Amino acid sequence: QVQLVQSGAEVEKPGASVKVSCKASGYIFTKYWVHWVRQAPGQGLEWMGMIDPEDSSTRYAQKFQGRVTLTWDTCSTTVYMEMSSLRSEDTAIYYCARADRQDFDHWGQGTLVTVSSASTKGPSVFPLAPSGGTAALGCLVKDYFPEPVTVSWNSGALTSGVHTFPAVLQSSGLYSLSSVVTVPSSSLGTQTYICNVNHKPSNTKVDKKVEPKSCDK
Amino acid sequence: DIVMTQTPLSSPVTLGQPASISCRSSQSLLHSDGNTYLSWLQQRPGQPPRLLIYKVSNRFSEVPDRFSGSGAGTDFTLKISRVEAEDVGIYYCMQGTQFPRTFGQGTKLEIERTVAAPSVFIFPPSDEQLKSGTASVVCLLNNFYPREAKVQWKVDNALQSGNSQESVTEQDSKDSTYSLSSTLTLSKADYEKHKVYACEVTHQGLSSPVTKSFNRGEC
Repeated sequence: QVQLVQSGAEVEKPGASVKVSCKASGYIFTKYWVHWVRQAPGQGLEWMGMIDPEDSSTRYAQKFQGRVTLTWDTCSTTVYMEMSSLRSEDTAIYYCARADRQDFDHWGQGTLVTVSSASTKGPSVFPLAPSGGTAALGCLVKDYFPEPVTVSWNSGALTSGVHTFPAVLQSSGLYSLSSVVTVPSSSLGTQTYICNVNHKPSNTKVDKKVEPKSCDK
Repeated sequence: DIVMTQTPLSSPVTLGQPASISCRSSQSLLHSDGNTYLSWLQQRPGQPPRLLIYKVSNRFSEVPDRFSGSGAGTDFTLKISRVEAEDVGIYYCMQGTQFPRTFGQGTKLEIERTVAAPSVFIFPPSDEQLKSGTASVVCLLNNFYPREAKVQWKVDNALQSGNSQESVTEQDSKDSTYSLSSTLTLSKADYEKHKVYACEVTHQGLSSPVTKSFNRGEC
């Protein structure tokens, strides 16, 4: 029941700062150091620093000293990572992780931080309508910036057979992705299928019902 | 700063077959306190890393005994006795003997399984999107193996070029297949001067290329 749950995705211009939260639950918080490590897109893992909630002492890697600040808020049992003077090279997924006797035994889900001067744009969401076998349906999430978007189905009740594809960067500089699921065709007229799309940078939240296209004239 | 170096795997691993991943440090990871702080983490696609092995050879709670770790000093090995579908991902070693904490560059484990033909589905643009002046046509290739696959769009049997983009998922952690989506983008204008929209798929599990198609404005 150790959990670490991080805040949602961020996007900031070069020169700005960001502050990411890591909510801890389910253990004696003062007894374990919490670490931060980041991962640029298709890259490896880079250690940033750590904080002891017992006394709020910190230690940073040299390359982040003076730019990263870790704090511990005991009443909300939350660690915060703030980093200033952001650079393109700071685009990365930022993780918090609990250490136990130096080993990183529990990791948060990661927070994507994008450093960009491009304009934020929320997506449009369009149905991919299904056409004794299997049927495919989905949602098209078109024309957004920056990453990421999340797509769940039936508010998380439907997970089997879901495929949410990597976003493609269009020539417009905006992303588009599709999320599909395969279901029994016999469920089509009876079971309701809804894709829940979230694009935190633009505060876009869309729930789209996806039904067979009516051939009624 | 201690540098950790991993060795890449030279080929995918067949389901059921053993795998070994190696990691070396630029100096000994033996701490003065007597511990050797070498751990192994696995990162499955889209997920955070998860701890598998700590202090060279100890299995973290709930890690199956098919995983084991060995080594000493500067040379370490993670071993999977029989690789399972859920083992796909990237494996990282990390040292915790000195600050800064440092990681190896990762070793990618891909799964080799039997050929699987894709199920193919074509989706017309929605009416809502057409109102906006653009038509996206989507072709879905579902659960296939191996990854190599060719998708060719045809409009009134004319081969399309330069107006589609595709995306492929990471290898599935349950059946070790891939899925692929291809999007053909036309203006409402260009879309509405043609009738037959086809997606033709070539892949090793298809005896001959498979085409899925629709006619604009038909049931």
